[PDB]
Formats: sequence, C-alpha cells, structure tokens
Amino acid sequence: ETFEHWWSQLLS
Amino acid sequence: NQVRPKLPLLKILHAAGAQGEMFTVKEVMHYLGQYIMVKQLYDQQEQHMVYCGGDLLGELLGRQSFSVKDPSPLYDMLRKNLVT
Repeated sequence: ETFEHWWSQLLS
Repeated sequence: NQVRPKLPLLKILHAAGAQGEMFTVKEVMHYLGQYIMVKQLYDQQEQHMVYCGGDLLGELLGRQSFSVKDPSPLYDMLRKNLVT
C-alpha cells in the first residue's frame, strides 16, 4: 500500500 | 474537543502548513502525515517505513525510524506532546 493509505487509517 | 501541541511538535506541524496552536486529534494527524509526505521521509518501496533520523521528527520520537503499520512509538510521542 501507499504511505497515504497506511497513514490515513491510523486510529481506525 | 482540542489539544495543544508542545513546542517541538507544533513547529513540525507548522512546517507542514498548520496554522494556530489548538487542533483536533485528526488535525494533528493530518499535518503530521503531510510533514512526512512533503519531506518524503518514507521509503518508496516499503511506504509504511519512515526514516526520521537527522530530522526534528526523529529527535522528538526518540527514534531514527518507525513503521506506520506499528504506530505505538508515534502514539507514545503524541501522548507526551499533546495537552488536553
């Protein structure tokens, strides 16, 4: 996955 | 409803385009991700890998690297640098 994919889902 | 980042973290957020000193949790997370993205601290092949050695982010995290897939160190830094 991309950095954005991983980051956007922190705390989900 | 909002938190106040301690100075070391606020400078990093400002450098990512944050304005002000009071933010929501998601706001803090957004600018922090933009900081990492802009400065391209993540690896191109393993994008969950972030190398922060030699950057103020690494000095604040107490690490030369971390994985977004195991955010514990990130959340630990936030608990130490965000005030309700």
